[PDB]
Amino acid sequence: DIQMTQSPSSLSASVGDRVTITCRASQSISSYLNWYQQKPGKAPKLLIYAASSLQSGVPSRFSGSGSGTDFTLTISSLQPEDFATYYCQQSYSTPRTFGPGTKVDIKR
Amino acid sequence: DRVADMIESSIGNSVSRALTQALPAPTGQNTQVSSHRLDTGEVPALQAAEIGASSNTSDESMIETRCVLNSHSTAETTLDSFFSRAGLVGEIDLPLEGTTNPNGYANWDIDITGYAQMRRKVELFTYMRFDAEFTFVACTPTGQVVPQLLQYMFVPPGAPKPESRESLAWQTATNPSVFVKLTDPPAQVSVPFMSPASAYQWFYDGYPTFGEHKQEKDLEYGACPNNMMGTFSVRTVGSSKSKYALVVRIYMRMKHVRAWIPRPMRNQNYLFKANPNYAGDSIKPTGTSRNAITTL
Amino acid sequence: EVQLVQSGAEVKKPGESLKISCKGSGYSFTSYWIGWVRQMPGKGLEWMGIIYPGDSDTRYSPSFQGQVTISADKSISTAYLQWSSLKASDTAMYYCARLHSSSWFYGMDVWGQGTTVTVSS
Amino acid sequence: SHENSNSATEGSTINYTTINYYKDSYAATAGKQSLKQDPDKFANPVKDIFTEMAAPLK
Amino acid sequence: SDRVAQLTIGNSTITTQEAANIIVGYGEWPSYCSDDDATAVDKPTRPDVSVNRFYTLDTKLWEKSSKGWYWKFPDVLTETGVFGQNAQFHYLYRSGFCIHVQCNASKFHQGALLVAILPEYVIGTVAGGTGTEDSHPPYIQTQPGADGFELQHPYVLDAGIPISQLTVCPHQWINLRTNNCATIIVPYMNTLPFDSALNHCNFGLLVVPISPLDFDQGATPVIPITITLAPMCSEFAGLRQAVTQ
Amino acid sequence: GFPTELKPGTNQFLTTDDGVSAPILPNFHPTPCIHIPGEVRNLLELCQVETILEVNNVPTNATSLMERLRFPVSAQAGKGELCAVFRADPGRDGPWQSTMLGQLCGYYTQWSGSLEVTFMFTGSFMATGKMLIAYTPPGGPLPKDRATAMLGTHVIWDFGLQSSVTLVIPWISNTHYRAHARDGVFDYYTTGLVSIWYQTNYVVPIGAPNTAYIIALAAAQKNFTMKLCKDTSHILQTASIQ
Ligand SMILES: CCCCCCCCCCCCC/C=C/[C@H](O)[C@H](N)CO
Repeated sequence: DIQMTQSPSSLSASVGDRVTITCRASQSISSYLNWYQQKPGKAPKLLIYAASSLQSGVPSRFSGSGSGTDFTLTISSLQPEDFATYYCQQSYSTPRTFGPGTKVDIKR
Repeated sequence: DRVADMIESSIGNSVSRALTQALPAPTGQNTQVSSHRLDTGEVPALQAAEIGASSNTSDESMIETRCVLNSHSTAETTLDSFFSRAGLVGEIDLPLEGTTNPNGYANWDIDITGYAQMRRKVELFTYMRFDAEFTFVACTPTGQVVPQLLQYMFVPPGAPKPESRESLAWQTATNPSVFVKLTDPPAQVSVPFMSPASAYQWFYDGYPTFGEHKQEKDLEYGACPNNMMGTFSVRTVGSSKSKYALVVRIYMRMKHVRAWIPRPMRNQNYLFKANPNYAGDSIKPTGTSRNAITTL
Repeated sequence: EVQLVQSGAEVKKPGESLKISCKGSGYSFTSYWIGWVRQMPGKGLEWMGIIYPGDSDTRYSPSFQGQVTISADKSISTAYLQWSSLKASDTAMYYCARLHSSSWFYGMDVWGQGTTVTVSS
Repeated sequence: SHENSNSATEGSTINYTTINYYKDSYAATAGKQSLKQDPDKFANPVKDIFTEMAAPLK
Repeated sequence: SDRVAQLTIGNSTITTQEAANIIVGYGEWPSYCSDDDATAVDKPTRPDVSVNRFYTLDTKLWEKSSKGWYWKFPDVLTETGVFGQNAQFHYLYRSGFCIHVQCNASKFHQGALLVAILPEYVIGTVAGGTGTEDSHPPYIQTQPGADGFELQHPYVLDAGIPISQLTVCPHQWINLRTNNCATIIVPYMNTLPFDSALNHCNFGLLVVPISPLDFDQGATPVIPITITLAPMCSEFAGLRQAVTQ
Repeated sequence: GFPTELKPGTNQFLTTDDGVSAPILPNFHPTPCIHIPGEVRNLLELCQVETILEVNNVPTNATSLMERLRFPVSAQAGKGELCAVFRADPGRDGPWQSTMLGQLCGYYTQWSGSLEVTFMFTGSFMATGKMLIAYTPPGGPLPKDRATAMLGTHVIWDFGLQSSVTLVIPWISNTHYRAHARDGVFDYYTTGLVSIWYQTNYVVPIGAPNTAYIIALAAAQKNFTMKLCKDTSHILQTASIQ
C-alpha cells in the first residue's frame, strides 16, 4: 500500500496570494498524482491529473508539478473560490490512496 | 584542360538527372488476386514516414483481394480537365452618375486574384504557363440588353492608357481592340502566354527592385512584373455620355495549361488582391470540428 | 451531459443489508471504471474500489474488501455498493465517480451527488 | 499545317489533338492531353528506393 | 545500409548514424544551366569548390512550446563566405541546395519536427488582426537572413495556407525515436534560368514541431536544432561592384 | 451565299465549351519554356501524396490549432480501450478536410478507389505498445468495443524501429463510383468508419513520458480516380476580396 501525505495540513492566505502545497508518496508513482478540490458540503472536483495536466474547465492559475515521490500544487493568484480542501491521490497502484487533505482558509 | 581534376570534372553538366519517369496511366490501376501471407522478414504494412515519402503499401498485401479490371479513366483529372472552364475573373462598372467610372470609361489592371474561386484554383500551383480565352459579357445592372457600342482595348505595359472617353489611345493603331454591341453575343478572344518569363507565378518571394526596403515600400513585396500583363480598358464608343449604366464581366478559360510546384491550398479567407494576407484574429480550422475524438 | 445520480439519503440499522445504486447518463457504461469513495463526517476522502462494468472487473481496497461488494448492471447502466451487514462505522457520504475518459490513471473525472448513509439504533 | 507554332504547350512531352481555324497555334482548341502520370516525383522522391515488402529503414 | 550516411562536398563532411534517407526534391538533381535555356550571353563563373560546401547556420532551441521557424534561401548565405561574396558581386545567381537539419536527443525524449521546403514562400500579415488594413511584412520578416524567423501562426504558416498539407512539398520528419537528422536535396526552382540572390528567395525552409517536444525532469533540457546547407551547381553572372541589397 | 441554318444553342456562352477563339496578337511567339522542376500532368499525382489527417479536430480556438494535428496515446487499463474514431469519407466534412486529397475531392463530385492512412508514432524510443486500427465497411455502426471492431477490416500495429503503419481502406462499395457523403440521403455513399483501439497497452519504463502522440497522414492508392469536376464548397468567401 502506498501512503500519501500532504503538507501543510492547513495554510492560510488572502486573495491574490501564491498558494503552494506538497504531496509526498511512500512509493514512486511516476506521474499519476491527481489533485481534487472539495468545498464544504460539496463533492470533490478534479483539478489536476497526471500531476501536471490541467482538467478542462479549470482556471489557468492552477499548476501541478513533480514526479516520483514529490509533487506540488500551486495557485499563482488565490481567489475567493480557491478557499477549499485540496486532496492528492495516487492512481499508480491499487488501492488508490487519497491524501490526508490540505485546507486553505482566509487569513486574518 | 590538362589537370586530372578538370578532365574528370562534373562542372557544366547541364543535363537534368531525374530519378523518375512519367508512365502512361490512362485508367486506374488494376487489382491482383492475393492470398494470405504467413511469413517473416518482410512487412509491407510497416512504413517509415520519417523518410518523407508516401506509403507504397497496396491492397494486395494488406487484405485478400480479387482480380478487378479497373477501366475508370484518369482523363478528367488532367490540368486542362481542371482549368479549361471559364470563371469570373473581372467585373467593371460604368455607371451613368456615380464615382467609380462616371466618364463612360474604365481601366482594369489585368489580375485574376480578385475572386475567390478562380484564385484558389490557380494558386494550387506556384508556376503556371497557359494561353487564355477571355469572354466579355456586358449588360445593365438589372441585366437588360441595350443597343450600346463598346470598345475593349488591351494596353500592354508601356502603352498610353486612355485618360478619358475621347483620348487618343482609343485610335488603337497597334493596341488590339474589339468593338462590340451589347445586343451581340458576348465577346470572346484568345490571348497567348505573354509573360517575359517561362510561366506565371502567383507567388513571388522577393522584391521587384534593389535598394533599401523600408517600411514605406513594403507593398512592393510579392509584386512580380512578369505577371503584370497590362490593362484592360473599356469605353462607350461616343463623344457624348451613354444612355445606360453598364457592367462588363470578364471570364477567363485557361488552355494548353502547364503547372509546376503544387502547394497547399488556401484555407483562410482572402483579404486583398494579389496578397496572401489573412485575418489574424479569425484563423479558422481547415474543416469542421467535433466535441470528442471518440464520438463522430 | 455526462452525470452520475445516486440513490439518496439512507437511514438503516446496524446489521441490515443495504445496496446503494448510482446510474450514469450522458455517456456509455461498459467503457469506464466507476469506483466508490467514502468520506466519514469530519474526515477526508477514502478510496473504496473501482468497477469496470463491461466484463465486470472489480478492484477493492484492502480496508474495504470483505465488508462491501461493488457490482454493476450494464443493462441499466447502474453501479451498486451492496452491503451484507451494516456496522455502526458505516455512517458517511458515499460518492460514485467515473474515471477519466482518456485513461483510468488520470483520476476520477466525473462525480455524483453523493449518498449519505446513516446506520444507528 | 502551315501556321505559327506559338502555343503554350509547344516543346513538351505531351500529346495534343486540337482544332484551329487561324494561323496562331494558341487560338486552337484545348484538345486532349496524354494521360501520363509521375506519382513518384512527389510521392516517392527518395534517392535510395525501397520496395513494399522491404522495411524502409534497415 | 540506409541509416548511416556521409554527405561530402567541397571541404566539408557530415556523418550521421541515425539518418532516414536523402529526399531529392521533385526527383530532380541540381544541374547547371543549359545553353538552350541560357539567357545571359556572358560566361558564368563556377567557383564550385569554394562555394559548394556545407555552411552551418545558427542554432535554435527546441522547447515544449516552440511554434516553428522559417529561413529563406539563398538569403541565409548572402553574407557567408565565398558564396556570399559571389552573390553580392554578381547580379545573376543559380544553384540547388542540400539542406541538412540536425536535432539529436536521447532515447527517452519524444517529438516530431516537420522539415519542409516551400518554394516561393510569401509571408502574409495579420492584416491588422481583423483583416481590414492591407499591411505588409517588414524586410526583416521576409528576409530574416541566417538567423531565421519564428512563426507566429504555424497552423497557417503565416501565409493563410494549412500546415497539414505542407507535406505536398519536399520534406522529412525528424522523429526523435527514429532519426535525428533530415536531408533534402532541392534543385534550382524558378521561372527564370538565373535570378538575383539579393531580391528573390527561391524557397523557404520551414522547421515546425508537429508533435511537441517532451521529456522527464532530469533529462537534458536543451535540445538544439542546427541548420547546415550546401549550395550545389552554383553559377554566377553579371559581375559588377558588390551590393548588399 | 452557301446555305446554312443556325440551330438552338446559337450565341450562348457555355463556360465549359472547348472552341476556337479569335487571337489578338498575330505572329506572336511566347517566351520559350525552360525546364522547371515539379511539373504536374494529372491531379491524381497530388492525390497519392500523404497529407496530415486531423483526427483530433476537437480544438477550435486559434491558440491551440496545432494540437489538431495529432492525437494522444497513453497507458490504459488493458481493456481494449478506444483511442480514436473518424469517418473514412474523404470528400466529407471532418478530419479529411485538412488533407490535399480532401481538398481536391471538393472539386470533384464522384470518387473511386482505395484510400490509405499512415499512422506515425511520435513517442519515445523506449515506449512500446500495440494498437488495432479497424476499418468498418458501410452499414455497421460505430463499434462499441474492440471485439466488435475486430470483425471488420483491421491491422494490428506494433511500435518498433519502423515508427509508421499503413491501414489501407480498400474500395468496398456497391457502386463503381461514390459521391461525397453527407448527412441525409447521401449518407448512402458513406465509406465506413476507422477506429483505433488499444491492442495490448502503451507501456513505458521509468524516465520516459507517460504519453505520446500519433500523427495520421492520408493519401489515395493508384486505383483512385475522381470524376465530374465542380466548384468546391469546403471554403466559402465572405467580405469580397479587396
Ligand atoms: C481585347 C481585350 C483583350 C484582353 C487581354 C488580356 C490579357 C490577358 C493576359 C493573361 C492574364 C494573366 C493572369 C494574371 C496573373 C495574376 O493575376 C497576377 N498578375 C499575378 O499574381
